[PDB]
Amino acid sequence: PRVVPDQRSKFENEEFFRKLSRECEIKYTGFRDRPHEERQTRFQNACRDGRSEIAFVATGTNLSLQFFPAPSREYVDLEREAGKVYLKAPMILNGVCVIWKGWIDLHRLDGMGCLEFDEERAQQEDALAQ
Amino acid sequence: PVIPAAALAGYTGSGPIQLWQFLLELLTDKSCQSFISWTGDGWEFKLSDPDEVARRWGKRKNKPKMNYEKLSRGLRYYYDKNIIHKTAGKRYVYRFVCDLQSLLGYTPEELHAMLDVK
Amino acid sequence: GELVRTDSPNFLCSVLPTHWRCNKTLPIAFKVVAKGDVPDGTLVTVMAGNDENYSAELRNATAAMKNQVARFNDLRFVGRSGRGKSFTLTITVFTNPPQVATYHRAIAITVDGPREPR
DNA sequence: AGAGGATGTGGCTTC
DNA sequence: GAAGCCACATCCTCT
Repeated sequence: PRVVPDQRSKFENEEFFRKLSRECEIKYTGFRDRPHEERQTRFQNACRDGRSEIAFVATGTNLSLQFFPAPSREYVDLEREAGKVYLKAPMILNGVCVIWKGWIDLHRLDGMGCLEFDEERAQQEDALAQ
Repeated sequence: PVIPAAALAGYTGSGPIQLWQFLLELLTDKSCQSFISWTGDGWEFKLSDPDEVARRWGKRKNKPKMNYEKLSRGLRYYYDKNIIHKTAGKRYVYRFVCDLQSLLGYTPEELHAMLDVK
Repeated sequence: GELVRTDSPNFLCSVLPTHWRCNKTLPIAFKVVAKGDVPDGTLVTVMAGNDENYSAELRNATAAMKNQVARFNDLRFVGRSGRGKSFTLTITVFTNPPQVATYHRAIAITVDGPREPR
C-alpha cells in the first residue's frame, strides 16, 4: 500500500492535512544547537543542494524536504524576493501524494508554507497500485 | 572570610548550595588556604588536599560517604556548562571560566591581594 | 518483534515507551518496517516535535533499509515533549519521491521520565 | 589523574 | 500531590 485508496478525499477531510493547508508558519529545524551564522550558511547551501529540514512551528510537525520532481532550479528559487527563498517539494505523506510549498528568510531562518494535493502524482500512483 | 562569595554567586539559601559556589566560598575564606587556594593566576585554583575539600563538601551537603573521586565528577559536569574548566597537566588545578568578576565585583588581582595570596 | 501501524499505509514501526527519560537509550531498539517494496540501502530518518517543541533534539535518527527493515541503532530523544504533551514522530523513507509517515502522540520525553512516587 | 556515560536521588516549582 | 526541571551522588569503563 504505497498510497491510500481515498487519496483525494483523505486530504479534503482528516484534521491532519487540513490544519496544514493554509499559510502556517514554518521554520528551519536544523543544527538548533549551533551559532546562527552556521545555521544560515548551512540552511542555504543545503538548499542549493535541493534538500532541507523544516517543520510547521504551530503544529510542530517536522518534515524532510527534497526539492526535485517525482542540482535544481525552479523547485528552489531565490529570485522571487531580495532575501527570501521560495521552495517546493512533493512527497507521499501518509499515503497521500502532496506538494510542500513555502518560503524562508535567508536570515531569520523561518517563514510560511503549506500543503496542497498533487492530482498528478496521486493519479499516476493510483495507477501503479490499481 | 572576606567578601560573601556565596551570595555574589547567586546563592540565597533556597535549595542546596552548588559545588562551584561552595568552592568559591572556600576560596574567599583566608583560613582554608591550606587545602584550597588560588594559584595566583586569574580565577585558577588548586585543591591541595582534595580529601579535605571533599570532606567539607560532604559535610556541607550531608553526604558523609562523599570523596574527591566523586567531587571531581561534579566539577567535570561544569566543563560543558562553562563554569569551571580543568587546567590540563596540573594536578588538582581547575579554573573558573564564568564571569566571577561581574558576580564578586572584584578582579583576580584585587581578590588575590585581599586574600593575601603568595 | 511486535509492530504498529503508522499514519501511512505503507509503513510500520516498533513500539516505544509512553514516557521515557531523555538521552536515555531506548528499552526496545526502534525499527521501521515497510509493507511495500523498498530498495535495500534506502535511508530512513526520524524527527519529532509538538506544540511545545517544534523540533526535538534526537540522536542517531538515521538508518538504512535492509529487507524492508530499517533498524535504528540506539535512537535517543533529547528534546523534551512538555508536561502531559507528547511527540509526533515523522518517519521519512528516502525514495523517489521521498515517502514520509507520521505517528502522533508516540512518545513523551522528560528530564526524569518514569519515576517511582517519592 | 582525569574524561565522560548511565542512572538514581532529594530540593524546589508548576501545573 | 504528581510531574517537571535541576544539580549532583554513585558507579564504572577506558586511556
